[PDB]
Amino acid sequence: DAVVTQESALTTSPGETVTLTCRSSTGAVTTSNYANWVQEKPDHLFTGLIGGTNNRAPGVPARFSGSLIGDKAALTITGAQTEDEAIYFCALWSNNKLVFGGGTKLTVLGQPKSSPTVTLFPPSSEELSTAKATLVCTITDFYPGVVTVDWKVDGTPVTAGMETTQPSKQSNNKYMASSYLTLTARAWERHSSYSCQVTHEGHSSNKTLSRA
Amino acid sequence: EVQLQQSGAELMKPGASVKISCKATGYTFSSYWIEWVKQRPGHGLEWIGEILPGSGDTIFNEKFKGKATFTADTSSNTAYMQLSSLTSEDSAVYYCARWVLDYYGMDYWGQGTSLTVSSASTTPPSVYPLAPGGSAMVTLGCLVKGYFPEPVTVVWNKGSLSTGTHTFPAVLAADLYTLSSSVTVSASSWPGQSVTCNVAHPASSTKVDKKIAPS
Ligand SMILES: CN1CC[C@]23c4c5ccc(O)c4O[C@H]2[C@@H](O)C=C[C@H]3[C@H]1C5
Repeated sequence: DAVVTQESALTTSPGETVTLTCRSSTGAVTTSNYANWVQEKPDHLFTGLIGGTNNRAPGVPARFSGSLIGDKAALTITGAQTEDEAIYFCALWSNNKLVFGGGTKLTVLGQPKSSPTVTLFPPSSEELSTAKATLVCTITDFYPGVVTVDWKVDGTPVTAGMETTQPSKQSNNKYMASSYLTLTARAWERHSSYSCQVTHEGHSSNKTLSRA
Repeated sequence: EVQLQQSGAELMKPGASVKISCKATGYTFSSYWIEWVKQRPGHGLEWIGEILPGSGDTIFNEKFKGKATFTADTSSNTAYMQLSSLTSEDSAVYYCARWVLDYYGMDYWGQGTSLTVSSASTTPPSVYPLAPGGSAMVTLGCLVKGYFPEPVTVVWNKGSLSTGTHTFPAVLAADLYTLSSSVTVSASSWPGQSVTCNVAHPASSTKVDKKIAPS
């Protein structure tokens, strides 16, 4: 029951060469493991790319190639295309079992990086009436599509009752997402300043408001 | 034109049994092994097993020997995988994929089948208006909270407001879904004019129109 390891994430720009690896905990990957590389694009659309270490599937672009690098299997993508952004999984046949790697999320920068626009909404009077309070933090127009959100009440971090969505593409190709902080109305009344901070590419955009 | 088409999404209750199909076209179905794969968030990809339609021979990931059963029909060129005694751990997207011997790998994949094993009941959402804290633009929104199952639809001014709209993906909050939608309009159009979000939740057959009024 070998364990297959892959880089969790890599970022490249159009036209560049990027190399992904696939390692086995059992030992060096050999042609006997029939290394496979499959590609998953948005909306879980899978398609095979490489089989038997270096065989390229039908219709697959020539810029994709498989090989072995040292004791690991590798996938090389030359002249990367924006369309090559996806999650790449490798699979090895060992111990009569096909074992998949955890997949590498490949980001291909197909547009300028963009900091997010943050908007913070206070709880509606109608909701407070049910003894509930939900603050909504909308995050739009960011790229790449990866952000971390932190909430603070009067300067102190809060995570209870906090949920954040996965990012999704907007019509303009940038990304959006939202975060929620839900408390009881009574708890919402025990704090004054609420803050939603979104960190993207090492830069934090903050938005706050006061209950009263 | 090789293609593998799988059955649609499934919503099952714990203890039930589901049969997922995989229809092949564009090639000789009996001559190629068909792999079955499980994709569960936080669990990457697991190999369930495979079957060769021509011989009926199978190979299982021992971990799935008492959970899955493989069948195939060379008459209808369809492969099936049945999962028994369903539990929450069985919730995921299942794929069938063609293995080609001389290629030593999987080339074509089915689109995947989403299996949701739950005992939760249909629950309508609560809709609340989202107004600014009372710029050239102004963003308004609507909170659609506590519904099940997905999805819900949100339009603004009965569709009259389409540009500047952002309806976000839903997220789970204590076993129920929460979604929000926002619309950005010229600061001169609101409160000047009216902005209403129209929320619909087909499953519970609920519809709510909530006007966004200055706080
Ligand atoms: C993934 N799965 C595909 C089908 C099969 C197989 C493999 C490699 C080379 C083969 O020639 C071959 O044929 C069958 C079977 O005999 C033994 C293992 C299985 C496994 C790997």
